[PDB]
Amino acid sequence: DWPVYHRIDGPIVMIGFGSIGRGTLPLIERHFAFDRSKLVVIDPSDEARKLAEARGVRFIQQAVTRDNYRELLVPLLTAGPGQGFCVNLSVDTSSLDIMELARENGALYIDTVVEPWLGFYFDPDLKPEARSNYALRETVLAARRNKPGGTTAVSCCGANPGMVSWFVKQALVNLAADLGVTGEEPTTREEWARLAMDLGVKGIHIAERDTQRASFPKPFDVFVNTWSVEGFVSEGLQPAELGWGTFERWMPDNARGHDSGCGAGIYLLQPGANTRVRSWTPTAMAQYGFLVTHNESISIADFLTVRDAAGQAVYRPTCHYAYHPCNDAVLSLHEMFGSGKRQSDWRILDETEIVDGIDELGVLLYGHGKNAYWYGSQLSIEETRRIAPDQNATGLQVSSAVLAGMVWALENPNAGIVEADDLDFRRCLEVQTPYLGPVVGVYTDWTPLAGRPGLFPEDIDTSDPWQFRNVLVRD
Amino acid sequence: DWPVYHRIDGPIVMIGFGSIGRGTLPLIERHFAFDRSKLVVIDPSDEARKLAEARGVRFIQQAVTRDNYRELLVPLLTAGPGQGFCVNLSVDTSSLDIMELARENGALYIDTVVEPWLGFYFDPDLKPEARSNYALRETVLAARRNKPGGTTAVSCCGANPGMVSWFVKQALVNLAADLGVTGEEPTTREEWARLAMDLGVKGIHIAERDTQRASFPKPFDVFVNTWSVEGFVSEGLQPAELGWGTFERWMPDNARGHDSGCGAGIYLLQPGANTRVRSWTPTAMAQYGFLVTHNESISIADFLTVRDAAGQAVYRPTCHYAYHPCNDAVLSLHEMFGSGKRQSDWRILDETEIVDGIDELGVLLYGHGKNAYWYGSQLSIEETRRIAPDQNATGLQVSSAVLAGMVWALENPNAGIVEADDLDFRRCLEVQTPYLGPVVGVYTDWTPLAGRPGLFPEDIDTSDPWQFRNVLVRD
Ligand SMILES: NC(=O)c1ccc[n+]([C@@H]2O[C@H](COP(=O)([O-])OP(=O)(O)OC[C@H]3O[C@@H](n4cnc5c(N)ncnc54)[C@H](O)[C@@H]3O)[C@@H](O)[C@H]2O)c1
Ligand SMILES: NC(=O)c1ccc[n+]([C@@H]2O[C@H](COP(=O)([O-])OP(=O)(O)OC[C@H]3O[C@@H](n4cnc5c(N)ncnc54)[C@H](O)[C@@H]3O)[C@@H](O)[C@H]2O)c1
Repeated sequence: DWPVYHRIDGPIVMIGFGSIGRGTLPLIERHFAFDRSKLVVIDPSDEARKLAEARGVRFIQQAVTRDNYRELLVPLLTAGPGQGFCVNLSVDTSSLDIMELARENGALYIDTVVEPWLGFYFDPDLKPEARSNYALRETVLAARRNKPGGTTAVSCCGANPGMVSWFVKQALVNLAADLGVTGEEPTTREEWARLAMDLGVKGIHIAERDTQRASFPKPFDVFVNTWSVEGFVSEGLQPAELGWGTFERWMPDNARGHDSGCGAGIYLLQPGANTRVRSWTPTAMAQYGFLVTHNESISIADFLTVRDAAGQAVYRPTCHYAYHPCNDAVLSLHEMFGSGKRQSDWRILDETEIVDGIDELGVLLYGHGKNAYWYGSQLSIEETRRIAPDQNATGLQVSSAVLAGMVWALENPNAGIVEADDLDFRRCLEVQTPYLGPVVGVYTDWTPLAGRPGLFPEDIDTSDPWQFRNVLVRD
Repeated sequence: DWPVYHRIDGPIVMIGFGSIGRGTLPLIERHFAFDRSKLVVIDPSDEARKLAEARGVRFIQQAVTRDNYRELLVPLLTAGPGQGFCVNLSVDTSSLDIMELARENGALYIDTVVEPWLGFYFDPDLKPEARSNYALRETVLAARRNKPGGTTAVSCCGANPGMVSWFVKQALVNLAADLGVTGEEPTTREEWARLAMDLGVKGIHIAERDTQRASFPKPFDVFVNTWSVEGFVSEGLQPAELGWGTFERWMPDNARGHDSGCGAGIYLLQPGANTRVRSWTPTAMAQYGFLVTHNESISIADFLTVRDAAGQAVYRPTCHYAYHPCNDAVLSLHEMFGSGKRQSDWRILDETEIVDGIDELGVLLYGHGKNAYWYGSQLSIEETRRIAPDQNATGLQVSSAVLAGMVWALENPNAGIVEADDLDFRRCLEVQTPYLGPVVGVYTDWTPLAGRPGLFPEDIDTSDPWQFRNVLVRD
């Protein structure tokens, strides 16, 4: 039957019961030993309350805010004598403040994004740099430096960011094998970075194609997606952002860097969900993706950075998202950006409203001796329905990663603040793999210069096909 | 008891029996009186043959080519007893050559596009300038200068190009009436140009939104559209092209002009169907359109040019297409450009496969004292089904414009080569209006700087919202 990995001894407080909370609850119930009365869900929504009541789970209908979070969460995180687990799956809440609260009260923590308090983004005097995921991430790195060790808190452990960090490692191992590079698999960050450098990985796309299709035609003035509409829109309006590789020789005139921090990233002064890049996945083959900002674009490039004695980077891969969302979401973006406003209404596709499709989510490592290698999941909606309730394929990749992260945290409860790149990738993938459908690695001869130049002249660098100059779509 | 407009005392030869041919034939049968055996349809397609045969239509299965066109068409067009009519609704045939042949033999002619012989649109030595609609239109204008007068031949009389030229004239009249710039209705080209100048019309979008939705999901690797896929892809891969107004103070670095010809146009060194512009229609409100090249963009701007004594343009409007095609075609374009190749298959939406929706097609005159005014048709699929068989709402707007052009040519059969702009707009709209559903004029306060600048800096011109600099999408 289903494996039970650990006993949870304290309260489980799930913040948020949207598409991911709903998918994660049944996995938590399935894979951990605890009395159900120990778990409670907090979410302000009436729809969420109704679903919770049908599922027989404790529910508190409240919005967690900067003004109430200490008063509200401390009693819940500290109920009884066991160590609790805060599972944060919300929007509009500060990941940093909640995480720090959990740690100071001895509870484990996990989330899937570095989220700021409601109001952060539409503040009048917020500079574009301050709206970046690089800056949000630096607040978490800062917290780690300020309080080393202590109770484990896992930042950004969803599908992406999260799982894709584990795929990068598995892909590096596979590439090393296929290129005839033999030796000890790496066990430290410095060794992972050197492996990437040695293999000649110039960069990495988080290369995703969602083919889930709805049982109804897209309504006008409704934003449709397979996961958070609020979350997608929020990240889509942040600056286009990327981990910036040492091999790059060109950047747009509207690119900018950062004065402080780890140094791994740049951003563009334009929204990521309206920025296209040339990418590839096995089912899609050549496609456009959107350059949406994501924590892993920075965290993976930072993680795989090799520095010299002086502390300067000698190697770092480029890393960014190349997202082709579901058809209705592509239409929803076209509608949003063309109108200049958010749609009147929105909805997230339920599994019962999906006629077919997969969430093809993987990592595309390029520039090495086999040109490009894609490693990841081809999870279908049909498989998802069989193996995990109350979610679509997009949801299951995320919720199963949260599960893997929780397993790791309970097995390593005094690791301090950690990112998915800090977790044991094999253990995490061992826990996750049952929920990923086919996981495959395939090589391709495709490059961003495929079929170029064509009818019209373009600004391309023919000496090096993988340069960002060739990837970025100039509109 | 639909009205009959004219007797036709000679052969009617329809070249092409695709989406438009299938919608046009029943209107011809409805509105003209002729020996029914005098009509014949020529198309190489097996699908076209089976359709025609199941309806008792006289059919020749052949491709009209550079090699066979004289031998094939002369006998059909001159079969008598009186003057024939060549109705060209094909792809991959030369409009110019067929039109000149019909004229040499005294047959009336009509088409909906200036099309070249097969093979034109890919050459080792075809410069982008020579692929432009401006250049193709210059061959028609040259033909007219070469042989003035004679038998009427109507160039580019579909919905757009075609009907929209009549809409521009009606809109100019309406604007004037609303603003009391009233007087004699213009009767000459120069008077129309001066009315546009006196109203302060800085430019015109052919502003279209197709909301027809398919009853089936978007198939992978199939291009879907509501009219010719071959035709749409062809124009979509031509350079983005526009009539270029005297008020414009900026153009892209990749813009180019022409050494000769009417002087009314420029082109961009990029594909039109991958070029976005900010536009507006009544149902969509603010939307993106694609800057797809079209004959009317040049013909309307040329028609409304005012010249001083020396002969240089002192006034001309900007004019271009701002096309939001149906949801499935938007996705088809994203797929084609992202993949860098044409899909393996294609499908035109039949009326029976459309859930609901309209083809909202009009002209948006901007820059004048009332900011912006949209005039056009909001024909629904439901109304289309009640009034005309075998077509969707896109098709009916085109087929009814061909009907109107045919009526005009029969009424004025010695007018020489003529464009839509040369026809009597009131008579054509009288004929066409029963097939257009609601035809409305709407003012708006929208401009291309609505909501700008916003979260990010952009190169905009705040002194004049309507500058192309502000319309063109440059992320
Ligand atoms: N790493 C990844 O792979 C990944 C993937 C998907 C989603 N996400 C992120 O995970 C989070 C959840 O995604 P989702 O699809 O479930 O979103 P969702 O929009 O479906 O649900 C969000 C929930 O948060 C609740 N909420 C809003 N404000 C709150 C508050 N102040 N306190 C408590 N709850 C509040 C809402 O009522 C809602 O039920 C989002 O932040 C999203 O960006 C990450
Ligand atoms: N002005 C406008 O508003 C407008 C609107 C729609 C279409 N169009 C144009 O009208 C034309 C027809 O459109 P459609 O939607 O019917 O296209 P379609 O692609 O449905 O049909 C084209 C037909 O032409 C036939 N054909 C191909 N090669 C031929 C040849 N060598 N000789 C004879 N026939 C040949 C094909 O077999 C096909 O049946 C196209 O050129 C299109 O671009 C103009």
